[PDB]
Amino acid sequence: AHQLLRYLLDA
Amino acid sequence: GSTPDQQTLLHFIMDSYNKQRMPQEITNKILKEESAEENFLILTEMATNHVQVLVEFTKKLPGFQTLDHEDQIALLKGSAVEAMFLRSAEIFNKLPSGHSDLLEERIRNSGISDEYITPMFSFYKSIGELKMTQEEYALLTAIVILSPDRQYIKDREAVEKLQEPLLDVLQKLCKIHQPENPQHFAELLGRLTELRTFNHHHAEMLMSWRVNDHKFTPLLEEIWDVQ
Ligand SMILES: CC(C)c1onc(C[S@@H](O)c2c(Cl)cccc2Cl)c1COc1ccc(/C=C/c2cccc(C(=O)O)c2)c(Cl)c1
Repeated sequence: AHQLLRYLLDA
Repeated sequence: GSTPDQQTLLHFIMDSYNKQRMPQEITNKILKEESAEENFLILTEMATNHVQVLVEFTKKLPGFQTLDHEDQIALLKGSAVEAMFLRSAEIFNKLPSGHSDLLEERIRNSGISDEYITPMFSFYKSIGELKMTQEEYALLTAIVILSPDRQYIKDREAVEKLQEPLLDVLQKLCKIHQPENPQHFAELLGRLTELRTFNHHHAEMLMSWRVNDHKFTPLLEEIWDVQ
């Protein structure tokens, strides 16, 4: 769950 | 008087706050485009964009990145809608890329309930009346983002340690830049609770929209848990 917010937090 | 160790915080936050603006290409649609469907779709496009702004801001909030990965998501999900209310408020109360008149007319005609739209603008006026500074917009946002009392927060103590310093700075400025009225600091925090009433409504509204076959983006479906 929450793949996108993670991706955005790790960019 | 503000300390140098506090002074570094404010500059950092104001620097982070100013380090992201909304694309013209999106805000141009307030001006150019045509329908209640269109108006809604445009608002959705700005909602999606603002989630990204918020994430980039939140990452730069000092001490956030150390927090429990599962807490970090909870803080973003629980605060998104509120930060969006504040950003809009700032724009309508202060903007060149806002288009106050057009944007307001588009919001009014988006197939959104007056039950919700009516109070929204009642809020915008009142927060504008506070004659609020770009520091006061920027610090309140961070404070909101880093509210420990969100749902599903594991380690609430660790958030408070990050939030309180930002309140302590704000109380300083309410005495410095607003000496006449000392209640000014407590007028700002009244919003924190009014902004919370809009969360409660938003989930109810969101359903309303969903059942009206309203389409949202993968990022907004995630931030609000749309199935
Ligand atoms: C799916 C859509 C309809 C939706 O779903 N929930 C919300 C948030 S709510 O509180 C709301 C509604 Cl329903 C209508 C208008 C405003 C808001 Cl905040 C929204 C709309 O969210 C918005 C709408 C407008 C905005 C306008 C943002 C804006 C404007 C000018 C400049 C800049 C800048 O960063 O430079 C940002 C936002 Cl952030 C969020």
